[PDB]
Amino acid sequence: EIVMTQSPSSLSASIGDRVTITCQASQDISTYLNWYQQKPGQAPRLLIYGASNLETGVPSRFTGSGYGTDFSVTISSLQPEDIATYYCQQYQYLPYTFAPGTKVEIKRTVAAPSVFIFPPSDEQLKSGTASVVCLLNNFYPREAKVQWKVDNALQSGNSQESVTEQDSKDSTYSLSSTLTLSKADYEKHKVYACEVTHQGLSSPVTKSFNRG
Amino acid sequence: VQLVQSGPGLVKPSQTLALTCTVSGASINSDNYYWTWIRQRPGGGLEWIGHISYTGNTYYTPSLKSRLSMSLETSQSQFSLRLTSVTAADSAVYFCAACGAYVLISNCGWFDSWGQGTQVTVSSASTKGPSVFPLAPSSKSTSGGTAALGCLVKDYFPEPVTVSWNSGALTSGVHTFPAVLQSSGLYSLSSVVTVPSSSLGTQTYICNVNHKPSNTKVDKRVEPK
Amino acid sequence: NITEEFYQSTCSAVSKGYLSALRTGWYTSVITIELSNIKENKCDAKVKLIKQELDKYKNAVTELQLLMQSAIASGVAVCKVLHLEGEVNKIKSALLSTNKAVVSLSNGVSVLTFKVLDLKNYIDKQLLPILNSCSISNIETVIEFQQKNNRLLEITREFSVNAGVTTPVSTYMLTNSELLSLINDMPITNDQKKLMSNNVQIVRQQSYSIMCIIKEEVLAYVVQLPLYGVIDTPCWKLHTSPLCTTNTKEGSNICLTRTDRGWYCDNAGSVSFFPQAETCKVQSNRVFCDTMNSLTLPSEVNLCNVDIFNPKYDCKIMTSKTDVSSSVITSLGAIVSCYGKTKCTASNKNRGIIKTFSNGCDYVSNKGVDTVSVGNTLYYVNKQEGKSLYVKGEPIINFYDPLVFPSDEFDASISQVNEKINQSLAFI
Repeated sequence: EIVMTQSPSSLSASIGDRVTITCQASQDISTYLNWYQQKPGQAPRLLIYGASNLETGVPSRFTGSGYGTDFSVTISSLQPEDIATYYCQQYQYLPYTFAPGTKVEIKRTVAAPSVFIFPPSDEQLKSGTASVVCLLNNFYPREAKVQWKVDNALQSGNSQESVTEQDSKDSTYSLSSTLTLSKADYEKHKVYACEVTHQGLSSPVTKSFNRG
Repeated sequence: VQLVQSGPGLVKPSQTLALTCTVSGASINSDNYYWTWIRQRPGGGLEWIGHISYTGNTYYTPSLKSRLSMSLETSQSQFSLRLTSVTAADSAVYFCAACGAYVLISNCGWFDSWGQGTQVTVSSASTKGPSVFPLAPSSKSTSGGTAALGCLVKDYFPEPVTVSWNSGALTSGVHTFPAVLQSSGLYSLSSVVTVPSSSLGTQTYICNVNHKPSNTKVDKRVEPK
Repeated sequence: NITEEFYQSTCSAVSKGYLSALRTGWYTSVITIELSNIKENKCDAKVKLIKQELDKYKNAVTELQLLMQSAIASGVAVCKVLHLEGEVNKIKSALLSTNKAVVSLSNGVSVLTFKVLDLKNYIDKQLLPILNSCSISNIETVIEFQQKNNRLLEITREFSVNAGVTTPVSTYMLTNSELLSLINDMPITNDQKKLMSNNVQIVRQQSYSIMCIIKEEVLAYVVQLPLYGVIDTPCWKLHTSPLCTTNTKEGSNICLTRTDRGWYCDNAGSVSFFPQAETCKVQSNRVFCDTMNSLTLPSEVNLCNVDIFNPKYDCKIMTSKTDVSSSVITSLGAIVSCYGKTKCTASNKNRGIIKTFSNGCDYVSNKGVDTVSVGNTLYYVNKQEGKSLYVKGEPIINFYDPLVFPSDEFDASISQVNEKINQSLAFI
């Protein structure tokens, strides 16, 4: 089985930049290398077939190069519609093998997150559990930190985060942190807060509510 | 060529996985067409499973040869895949794909056609429909002109869940997050919309959840206070 | 330069002055045509013509694919190596930036490789960008593809009607310029390079094209070329004809004919004898032969021409009592074996009959002679320039007593005939 190396693992570049991903095969595979583009929730899309040939319907700014063991794909000017993962795949020898991939992020100026906190719905409280959700909306870069304070007591191990993929419209991210408690524990305390730390904030921001 | 996949999302362990792909735009027996199967493990790369030729010749990846089966059903214009003695290591999104060429002198390795994919989860757990709770907007979720709101899709199995807002009329500002696997066996995800705050009380916001693995469709109104 | 001697005593003639070119080995080159993969074809009089050529190209590929479902033992061995995985890829890499390259195969054989036609490059830069605007308004792009594809169609035809093995090697397999440069790069002496270049038509006749593999857009056939490891040694051709007695009473005559007629060439202190005709090709005074169909004889075999009863080599003859008339047309004349009542003459075009043969075995040179007639069979003589020598001598058939002559020996010799004569005389 043929091992495929893709470099780099992930990259970020400004809009309009020249982006180049290289691909290396364990042994010579002639011109039999393809390039695929896969966005979240969708099947892969063939970009380049036969090392260099451009698939019908792909923008002209995609260029393929190489022969044998070393190949590369190049985006002449990076665009918002290119935020995806890129794979190279060989087909000289069966079984066909893919590379691990290359994530592509768009670089932009630092944007501070809009922080919102939601208390549990009364409908959920009947079931026996209580979930508090804290939302960080439209920030860049991706790196952000959220921690919960139930009556000024740092919580640990009862919260789960989730991050969106980079929005192609404004190149930002969103995050959702969910603090899960039982109804009994939830009604013993009064103040619930999420403390957000981000590079776009001069000092940490806190959103909290009462009546818990 | 158009490809549409049919298959179950949940499969019990040590069973057999049955997927079919229905082809449109070219005969299953047309020249130099190789019907390929590819699977993508969660958070990972792609793995080529095998293909079956327009004549019926089959190549299976050496790893899964003992457990793989592929056949052609020309009358219904579809080809199938069978993986037996499945375990939790076989949970992935299974992709129907096709390679075709006018003149072919090499392996057919370019996949210009794909299906949408089937999310196959292999667990001894049972399917469960989600419980949907509203995330009501208030002063703590208003920042100037716009206010945020959403719904919480909690305690379902298995993936995936489809979330809509106002039957599809509301699409701008919508952010549905990737699901998270909770400490129990079940999943949970959140969907959030940003909305002009002046519109609360005058416009209806309803969260449309569709979970096909359990024939579940839930509508929940999201209202202030 | 070509001379000839006729020996009246044995009714035979030796033509000498020829120079050898003996094929002793084989050189194997791998000739490749780079093909291509065509993803799609979708689309106007000019473009319609292009699509007809594309169909001929696709059909040719399919035919060659279907096709892939001792003199050439070496070529076939090279074809077997090409089927191993990765092997074709090695060639593809060697010929990436050049058309000529030496490639060592996986079994250690170092073969010369030659890309004679690059159809891959032509379709992927010219045609492929155009087949996915459909508007091709100049005639010169059409012409080049028709020219380049026509060769592929004929190569495919040849392999298709020869079960993958062709001879002579056509100019479709290897053009004159391609062949000439292949010869130039061969591991041979300048004398060998010169001989092959001045006789390219003979080289083609002694070569094989062996269809090998179509895999990974490469069509490859092996062209197996002769190696002439023996050059400029003397060669001679022995012609023989029946020698009979001429008694009046029919059926009372006995006959003798020297066997082993054919070409002889000096080779490494011995003489190479090629018993089956057509294996030698004569151009001018150079004679090209193939050593697999020869015997190696002591050089004393030559004595049968000067002294057929010598005690050192047992000259081969056949015997019979069938005194029929015939002629053997030689390099520089004609032997006439005229018996019974046959009228045998030699004539010139304009002068007419110039020699009338008497009963016996006789000879006439090609100087002033155009045809020879024996009975109702007209023979045209070869008119090449060269001097002949008539060596007079008593026909040796007169030295045998007809009462003890063995007329039923086909494969025989003087000593065997002597032995049998001795046995019949003992019982008398």
